[PDB]
Amino acid sequence: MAAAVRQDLAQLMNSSGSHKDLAGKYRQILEKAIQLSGAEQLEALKAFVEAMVNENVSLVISRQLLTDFCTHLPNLPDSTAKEIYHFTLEKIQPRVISFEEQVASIRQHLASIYEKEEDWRNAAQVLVGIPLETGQKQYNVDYKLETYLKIARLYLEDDDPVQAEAYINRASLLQNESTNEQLQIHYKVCYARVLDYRRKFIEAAQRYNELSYKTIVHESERLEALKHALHCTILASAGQQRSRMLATLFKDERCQQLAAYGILEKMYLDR
Amino acid sequence: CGCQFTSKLEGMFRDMSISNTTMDEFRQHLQATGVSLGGVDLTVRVLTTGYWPTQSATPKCNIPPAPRHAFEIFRRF
Amino acid sequence: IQQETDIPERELVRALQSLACGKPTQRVLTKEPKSKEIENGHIFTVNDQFTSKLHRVKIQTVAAKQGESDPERKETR
Amino acid sequence: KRFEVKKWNAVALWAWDIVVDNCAICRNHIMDLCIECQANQASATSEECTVAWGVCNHAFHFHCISRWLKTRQVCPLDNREWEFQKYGH
Ligand SMILES: [Zn+2]
Ligand SMILES: [Zn+2]
Ligand SMILES: [Zn+2]
Repeated sequence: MAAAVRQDLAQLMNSSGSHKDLAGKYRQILEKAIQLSGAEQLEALKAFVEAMVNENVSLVISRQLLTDFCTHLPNLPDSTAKEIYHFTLEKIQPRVISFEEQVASIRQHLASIYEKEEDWRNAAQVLVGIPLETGQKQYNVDYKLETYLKIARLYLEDDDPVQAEAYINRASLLQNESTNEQLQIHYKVCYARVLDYRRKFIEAAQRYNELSYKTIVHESERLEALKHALHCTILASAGQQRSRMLATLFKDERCQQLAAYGILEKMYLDR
Repeated sequence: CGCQFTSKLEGMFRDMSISNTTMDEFRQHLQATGVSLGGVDLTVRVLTTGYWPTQSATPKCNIPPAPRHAFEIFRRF
Repeated sequence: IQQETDIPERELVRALQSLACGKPTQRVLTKEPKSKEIENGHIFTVNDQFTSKLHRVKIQTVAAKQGESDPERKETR
Repeated sequence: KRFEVKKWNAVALWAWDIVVDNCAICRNHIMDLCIECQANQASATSEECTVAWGVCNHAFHFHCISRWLKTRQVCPLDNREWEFQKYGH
């Protein structure tokens, strides 16, 4: 019955009336399409997306119905609703400058959904597509930080962090603007992870050690971060800076709890 | 003057030079056609922000569809 | 024009009033509520205006007097 | 239609890219210290070594260009005279 839904949308497009009445009628049509299933639901929603992006349709009807469309979609399972995500993302290009909140929401939903199917490759590329630089929709510094942090974390799990270097940067570039301490802590953990990955084992150990003496970080995470500091310190380049870090790590009693406690104990005590 | 605001006037002139070079360069590419979406009469100018002072807030209003395709060609090109 | 356009601030009115408010007998955008101040629920129409038989007729409401007023004069000082 | 657009004379503005992932004077990173400073501590006093921005929108460490500006003065990535437009990022 997707053809009937498309016919109703085409007739409603040429109808004249108040904005509230048209929005309610479009919402009812959207609900009827959602009640469908299989290919019929897919085609009905495809026509709904095509109608919203259409020039004649009001932007208010366009932005909100697409938003209300995006609210019902996470209910539909990990299936045919993702080919329309690529379809809907592709369709938004004439009004991509008019509104980009829905584009960001779809990309955020798609990135997490790709994250579900052990796919940090495509999740990264989709989330890069977000134009955080634009600024007319001033994404709150936390949101830009959260997005850039997610791209770096996705790239870290995929290990192609030539771009994640440039992405931990743009996270850092707007980092000294944000407020959320937990987001800042989540940033420093990811930033220390980036340092650990590339070559900066000595710098990651410094960052991990700085994050080790915190309070809001979970005690298990604090032990894990310190364990990351200990491993990075052992793996770093043997020098004056690394010797000082070994001396610093020979102070924590939760270093002693770790299995590598013996390793640096022989190490710093010159064996 | 020497190495002063005359240099600001230098950049002002460079922008006019780039505007006309891109003008004829875009003329050649609209002649090629083939994949031209908004193939109507366009006279697009290119300037640099380093020397032109703040004109306004540079708003982000909407654009009519036929100019949108014309703008999409130039930005892509 | 303010809800389905994503229009900027008061600068919209100056652009909008250029066709209706303070217009000679060459109006290209007329309205029923004839008044100086701008309302909200006022309808726009169009007039033929045969007096403006000019083929490439232009509405040069902008650049009425290039005079460098004080507010920009003080800030640039 | 009643009104159709025939001509358009829009003006397009553009700005340079920076590729903020590594500066060219020392090749360490845009942040995370320079070759003349190495570690974070050892008489840094909140790390008095930040990123400097020129009028040409290039970015390097403050100390790296300082050693560059004493010998030459020509911003090795362009031929602008490298004015000083920002301090830090
Ligand atoms: Zn550098
Ligand atoms: Zn330094
Ligand atoms: Zn430069």
